[PDB]
Amino acid sequence: HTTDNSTAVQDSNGESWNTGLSINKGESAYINANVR
Amino acid sequence: YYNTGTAPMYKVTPTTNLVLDGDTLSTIKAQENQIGNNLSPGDTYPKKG
Repeated sequence: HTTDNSTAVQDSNGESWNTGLSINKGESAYINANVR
Repeated sequence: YYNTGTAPMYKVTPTTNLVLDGDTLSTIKAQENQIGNNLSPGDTYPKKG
């Protein structure tokens, strides 16, 4: 008869960075014209 | 708005350019909100003060 007891304490902290870029293929830009 | 002529102007609706470096960002004609009813010679809209 063998008995073993274990107690485990874990502290895990982290952080993250995210970057995004969304485009529209139907209207990708607006144009402005200077005229006389 | 300011007036330097000899006659008054009624329903003043100016058109203005907006230029940053050499690019005209937009040209706006005044709407009902920005129209001055009276502008006597030598006066200013909105009035002084």
